Amino acid sequence: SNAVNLFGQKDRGNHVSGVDRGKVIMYGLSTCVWCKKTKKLLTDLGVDFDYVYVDRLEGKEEEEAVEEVRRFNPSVSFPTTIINDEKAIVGFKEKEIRESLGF
Amino acid sequence: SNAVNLFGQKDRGNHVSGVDRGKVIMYGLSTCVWCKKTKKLLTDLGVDFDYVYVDRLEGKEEEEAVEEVRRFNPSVSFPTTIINDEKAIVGFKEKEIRESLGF
Amino acid sequence: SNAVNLFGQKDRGNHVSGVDRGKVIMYGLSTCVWCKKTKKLLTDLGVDFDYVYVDRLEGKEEEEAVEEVRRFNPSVSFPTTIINDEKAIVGFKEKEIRESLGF
Amino acid sequence: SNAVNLFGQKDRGNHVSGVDRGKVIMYGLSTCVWCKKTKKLLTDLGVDFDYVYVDRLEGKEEEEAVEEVRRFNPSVSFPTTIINDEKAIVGFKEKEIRESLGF
Repeated sequence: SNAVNLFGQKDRGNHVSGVDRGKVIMYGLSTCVWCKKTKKLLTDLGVDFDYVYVDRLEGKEEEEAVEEVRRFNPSVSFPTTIINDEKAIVGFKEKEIRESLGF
Repeated sequence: SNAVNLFGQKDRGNHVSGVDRGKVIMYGLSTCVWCKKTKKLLTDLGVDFDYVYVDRLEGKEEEEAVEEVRRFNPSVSFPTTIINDEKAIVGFKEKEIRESLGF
Repeated sequence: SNAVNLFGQKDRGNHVSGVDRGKVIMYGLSTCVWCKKTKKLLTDLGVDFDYVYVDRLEGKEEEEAVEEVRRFNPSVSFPTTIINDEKAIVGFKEKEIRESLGF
Repeated sequence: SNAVNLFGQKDRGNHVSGVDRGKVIMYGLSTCVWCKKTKKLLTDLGVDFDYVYVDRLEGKEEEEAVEEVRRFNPSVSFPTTIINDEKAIVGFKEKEIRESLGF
């Protein structure tokens, strides 16, 4: 599924038709090559995951997304992929992502 | 406004928090006197609403907004204020706006 | 005076050799034409003012700047010029800025 | 990392909070094994420091960093760890790093 902002731009997606590996969420930017490469890895692993484009959010939603990223990644950098509310992976780290997800 | 967001995007509109009387979206243009007057009235009525400056959207998104307006307003003029994508007010028509919002 | 971030980029200036009009601070982005035009207006009025480029800040400083902007301007848009901790002006609004500053 | 900040900038370095033993800046390069080893040691020593990847800076800023390194290290190699722009350690030299930081 996906959601748009007020301006019609996609700001979130939730892929929930593959393999359940619990809560997996990638915070990214809509203009971020490495974020797109991380999304492609998650897609190619077949895992359920959500993604958020923080630069497409507004108001309290944008505030809340940044605070979530900062909690797990004080740099507030992208992508930040949070796995099972426990493990945060900053950047496109291919081996680390696949291993953390059980591959 | 000529202000930009954190991410450098021009002012495309906004959400004004208030009393939920439906999903209310004012489609307008960034310079348009009747749009400004309609936005101020909605603001003065305290209703939850969004306003969108169609001229500031990216092309594809502008089309989606146009089409949405066209459903209620075959001439495609601004402002057009749409409630729950079910009913609409064309122009600065204060008594129609109040009645359609349930005041 | 001015300050740089860790990467050597100017992130703040304080002009304090002209006319004291109290605390005047412009929050802007380093890449923002209207922010630069606002800075030029403040310079041309001869008033003491500070400016901050929020996109050049890091860590807690960036967090604190955004929170200050949000307090006065929930949109978190730029420029936001805060005059005497009381009056916030969003965007390049030439007449409003000069009048608020006593011209 | 390949992560970018909110504003889309590549990882140019960072501030690691710790015990203030002076203004400590490690000038390094984004790929450099000895730089990584030196950053990990500083991290393990719990000292407040910054690290900067000179190769990721804009040109003028890269020059300022180079010159700063050149003052302590006429060959201009990385890492060079500078304390209060007064003394420096060239390379991954653990005992020199500890002694120069006052441990």
